[PDB]
Amino acid sequence: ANPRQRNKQRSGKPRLTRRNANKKAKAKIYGNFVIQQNWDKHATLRQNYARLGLLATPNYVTGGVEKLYP
Amino acid sequence: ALKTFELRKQSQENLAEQLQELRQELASLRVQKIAGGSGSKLSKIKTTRKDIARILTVINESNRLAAREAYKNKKYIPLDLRQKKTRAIRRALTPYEQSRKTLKQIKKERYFPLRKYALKA
Amino acid sequence: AVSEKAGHQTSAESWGTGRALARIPRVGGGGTHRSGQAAFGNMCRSGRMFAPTKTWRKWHVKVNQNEKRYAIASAVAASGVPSLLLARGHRIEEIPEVPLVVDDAVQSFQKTKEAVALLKEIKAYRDVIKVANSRKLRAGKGKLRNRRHVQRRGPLVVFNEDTGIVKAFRNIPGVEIVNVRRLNLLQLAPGGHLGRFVIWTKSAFGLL
Amino acid sequence: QRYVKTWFNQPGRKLRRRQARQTKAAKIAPRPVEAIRPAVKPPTIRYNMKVRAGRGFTLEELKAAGVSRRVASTIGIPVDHRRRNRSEESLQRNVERIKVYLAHLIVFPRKAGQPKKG
Amino acid sequence: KSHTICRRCGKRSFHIQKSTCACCGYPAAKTRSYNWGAKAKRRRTTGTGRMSYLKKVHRSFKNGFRSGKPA
Amino acid sequence: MKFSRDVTSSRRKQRKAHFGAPSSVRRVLMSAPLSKELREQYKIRSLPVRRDDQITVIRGSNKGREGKITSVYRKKFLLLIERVTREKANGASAPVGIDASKVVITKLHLDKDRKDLIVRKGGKV
RNA sequence: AAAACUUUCAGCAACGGAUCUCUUGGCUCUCGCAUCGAUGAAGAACGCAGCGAAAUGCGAUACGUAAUGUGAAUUGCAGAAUCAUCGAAUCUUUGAACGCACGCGCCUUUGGGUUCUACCAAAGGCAUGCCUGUUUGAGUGUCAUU
RNA sequence: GCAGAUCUUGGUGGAAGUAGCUUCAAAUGAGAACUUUGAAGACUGAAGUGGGGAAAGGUUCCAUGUGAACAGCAGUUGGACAUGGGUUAGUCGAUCCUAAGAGAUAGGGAAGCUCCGUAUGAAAGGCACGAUUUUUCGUGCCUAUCGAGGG
RNA sequence: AACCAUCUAGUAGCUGGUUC
RNA sequence: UUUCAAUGGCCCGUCCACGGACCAAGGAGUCUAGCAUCUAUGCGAGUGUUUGGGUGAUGAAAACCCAUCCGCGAA
RNA sequence: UUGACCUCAAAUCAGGUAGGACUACGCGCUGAAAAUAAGCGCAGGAAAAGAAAAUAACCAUGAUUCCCUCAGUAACGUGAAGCGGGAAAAGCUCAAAUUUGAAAUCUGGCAACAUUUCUUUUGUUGUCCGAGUUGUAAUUUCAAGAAGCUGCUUUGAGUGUAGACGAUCGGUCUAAGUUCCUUGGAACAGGACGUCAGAGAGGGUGAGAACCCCGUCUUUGGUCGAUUGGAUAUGCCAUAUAAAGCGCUUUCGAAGAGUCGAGUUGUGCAGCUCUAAAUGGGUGGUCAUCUAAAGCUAAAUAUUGGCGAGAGACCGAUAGCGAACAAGUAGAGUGAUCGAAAGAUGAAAAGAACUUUGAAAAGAGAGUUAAAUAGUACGUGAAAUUGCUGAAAGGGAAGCAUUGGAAAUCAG
Ligand SMILES: [Zn+2]
Repeated sequence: ANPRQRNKQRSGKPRLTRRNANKKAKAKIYGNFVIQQNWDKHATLRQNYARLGLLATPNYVTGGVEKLYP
Repeated sequence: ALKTFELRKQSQENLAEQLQELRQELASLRVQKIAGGSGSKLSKIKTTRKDIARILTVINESNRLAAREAYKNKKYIPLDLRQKKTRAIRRALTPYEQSRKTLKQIKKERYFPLRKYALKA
Repeated sequence: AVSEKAGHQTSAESWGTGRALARIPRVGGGGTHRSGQAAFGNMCRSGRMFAPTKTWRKWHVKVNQNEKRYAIASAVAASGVPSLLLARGHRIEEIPEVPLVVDDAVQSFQKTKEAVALLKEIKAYRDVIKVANSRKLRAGKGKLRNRRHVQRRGPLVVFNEDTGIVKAFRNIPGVEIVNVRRLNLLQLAPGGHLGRFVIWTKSAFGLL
Repeated sequence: QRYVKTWFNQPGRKLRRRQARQTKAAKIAPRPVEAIRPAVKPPTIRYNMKVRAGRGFTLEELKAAGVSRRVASTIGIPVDHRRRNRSEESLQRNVERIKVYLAHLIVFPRKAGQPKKG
Repeated sequence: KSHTICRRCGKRSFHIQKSTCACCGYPAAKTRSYNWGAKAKRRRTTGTGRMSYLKKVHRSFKNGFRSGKPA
Repeated sequence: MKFSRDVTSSRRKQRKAHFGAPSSVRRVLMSAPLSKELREQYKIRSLPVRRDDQITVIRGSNKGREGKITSVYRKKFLLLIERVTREKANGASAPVGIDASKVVITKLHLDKDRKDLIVRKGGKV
């Protein structure tokens, strides 16, 4: 609508298409090599920390927990 | 269509004259158009008009590379040769200057840096 | 919502009463086809619409969490009445029994041939064929709006753990796979009409 | 009833913050996402019967617990130069908060500086 | 006549007697554009011309303003 | 189902992209299938068309005809094949274009630029 | 009670552009990112294709040049591409606009002419406010020198 | 969800075909009351319906072709469009100057866009001399700018 | 004083219309 | 359906007056916050998850789960 | 006679920097008929705020911002804040104390040596000039701290190599009918027979295409790059004659002025008049709490603008942006400003050869096509409105209603 965006609508120059979006942008782990091997690129960080035996936080979790089995 | 790799290994005055030649036919080629010419000659105007551009590009690349080498390792070099990123990028603190710390701040992170630890469970 | 800057831009005010013309704001200037023409009112061409649509409508509706859970339990129970399944529209006259449970080895599938193979053995494949032949182009403006096609609803596969069951059953037209722990109403009661045909893996049933 | 704040970005703010949590700890894996906070008493008559997380452990809490101010911020124990223990109850509740922390902590060794001579 | 061609904005708004264009206020170093004139802003603002340099910059940002030659 | 946020399934944006494709991208939208004997001894399924390639028209009113392509008319997504033509009123012969998906390829124009591609796309030569 | 004229009905034709179906456009939401300029920006004016007036691109290297990528076109007629990519360049007159004005000068170097103490051309220069430094200074400012 | 809003936008009627708005011969041309030539007769009667300029306009100038839009009629017509051509300066003007004034600067106001100020408590422009003077300059003199009748 | 775009969909106790 | 005869029938809206040449499309009690009543649903001395945290691989702005508080009621 | 300085100049002096634009969100200032609009100044990807001259009256809390709650409460129709729940968390730097057994500090010139998004970037080393004692470094920041004594525990502003691991830019690889029968100009349709599916999203192709084509899934990945983030292993240098934490004290503890504040005036701040102190001063309820008049700082937070994406119970050409099209365009006004209308031949121009009449425009034959009831005045083509044809009625109204005849037409 703006003249600026009308310029490249009536222009012939191709856009600067930048391909960025990733559903579930779960950031992969660097830093410690031990954890990076035994990370689960699908499961969440609070699951992975509890899987390894690492306290994700020392302070109480301000919401619910995950209970999959009775 | 003069190949650029052939041109760029020539000499300066050799390129200067070929440019001098390249004006003549293009000057003559337009003269035949106003006086009437054939399709092949009319198409040849465009090819020569790019062939002037190819030679002139080669001269400048040679001329500026001479300045770049002649000015290599000097404190001040011509503005047309320096970085042209952005006025704000050029006036911002260099990483060396942003990295600078007081001697007190070098003792703090020397004897007491951030540790790597782990909470068991 | 329409633009809140719509109708507001083009300038005009009332010409005055007693000139054999209605008193609408009529654009000024000259030499253009637009001049001397009215706007600002829903009744004029290129005129602001009456009560322009706002974005702070009430789009989402709060529901008591308990009646949400009552609804799921009711729709799950209706999923186990064969008669309610037939009115919902599921061709399950040859289904072995209701609720249709399957072995737990189904949760580890790896190919859509296996998925289709199993469905044919339990005679639920009459329902995948129904939702395949019904595939019709949409009627109306919906197809102009990334809603190109419509079709029916197939059997609802419910599992307990995912290891490849979803990746096998998902491409079949009509079939939907849902974890037992996150049972959804839009799939236990499409359109609000009860009794969708469900298929329970052995563990998923034991976890109800 | 002029300019309105409409919350259509509430579900996307929920994930933006989840990804920020994911991005953060992935940079500092072995260590927890958050620091340890003390347990403090709210400052009122409607709330003094409850316990809630503080801002950090005072100078005396760390001194008795066995960490100095400089090495307590490295291993992730925030300090609170404002707060102070007016009674022995708060001292003991938070001294033994750091005691369980220092027991569950694995401080990895760093790189030393060894000059060729003395 | 009362207005001739302004040199900065090209419109014949340059009042000879005041020696100041009504459209853009030349020769003040700034440009005349008021907020109540929102249409007047859009008629002239960035984007109604070539933008030969900003298109250069926006193109060169994607790769990080690199300088040099490919290996 | 496109599980990616990377690609658009908007109809509006897919038609704009098709009809705003540059020649270096139209060159891919103009692919053609390979005939059975070509397909099995090159282990490749299709190929973008190239001038001088020999094709046979599969579908249309010119069904079953063969010929050599004269020019892959890329602006309007058409292929002009030799000795297939329509007769104008005055007596001129203006060839009509067939679409690259309605023709099959029975003979290629092998070049060292094409040979690398064939082994590039999981083939053999 | 004939024909015309007027009116109504039907058929055809005209006028007109409704309805329907469409739709590279709008609007609304969400998401990601931070990048203009004295190294001349935004904007303005002129100009360029074999045949272009618009629009696009571009700057006397003018619908482009170099580089890399793809691998045979362009199309309306008469190592390609009215291609992509973009780390190299070119970027006319202007514009904060900057030698002075809206044409006239000064400064340093270089060149030309079958004309050389004349003439001409060319390239590079000359805005203001401020900061660090430099050199040249001013002062019945302060003071020293047997 | 429309019969109305002196409704909006577009189309369309009646009113209405209503109100209304020099002559001869010859040649060209498919076509002559409006074209061309000759022929007579008129009109303007030098304060021209004449011939030139200034601003202004911008190509309207000229050639050729056309008769789609313009033409209160028509045209074989035009300032119409189509297609080309045309303005040559040492001596003619501008560029050179100032007038009334505008007016940057030195300054001073102003929260500020800005304002005042131009002779103003401004260090505000160069000339000559000399065996070369400690091989480090000594001595002596004088006190903006735009703007059209001037050339 | 006039004009221009805004404030602005300014102000209504009133006029006119308000669809099966 | 068209016409004919017999009988009948003042031009519509509005408040005489004002509007109406004809036609097609457009065109006016809408969205939203608070309160009040009524009916329905869920629960019941309780009740309300959607500020947040968890979780969701298949439409992940949906669904699903929950800690501390807090609102109203319980004098 | 010669020189130190102090202040002030000049230079096309060496090197630099400022201006203008955009302005959705930021911070000011000014300000109407709401601390609003308009005006003015100024920034950044965020800005601002920010490590208490803070609350509270407790079993006390502990920078800032933001959300919920507090709460339509308190105070005076306006309209709080603390506490409470959350999101995020990170702290710090100067001035004021003698380095006095050593200005330990820094800009610049030149000379080298490396490094590089980079011949474009960035430094180190030496060396000379200066800056600076009217104060540049080290040390200290009230949470303290310094100086001693003590005895335990610690240490790189390095540089190569190597591999793993994330981040970006570009290139690159991808399953299965185009098999028969009828319809049609066209098979993408109907039926038959099959396949693929981690792919049955969407689009293209002469009509509804998972299997013709591009893609989609695989991909939360293989591959060749090109730059890079931070760790790990290992090599080479290293100023350690040092620097730092914590016990202890027979020692000391500097703390911001025309500012706080009092009087008055303009709407907490500001102007004028006057003008402080050191257990002092500020703010609360004699106690409590904070320690102003100097400084910096991520994240959570805002985002109608910018660069891109992905959507939608949205609009569908009088709608939706003013603009689906050569739209801020034609155009209008001296000017500021204003500012439109206009989408669709067909699968493919195959845009109507040729003859004939006409000066031309065109017509009539033909011809193209599935179709010219598609001929560019081009999809469909309504109503008003008009022309002809046929029927009917009409003597200063018509229109309509009920009942039947006449003619027309339909059914069962
Ligand atoms: Zn101007």
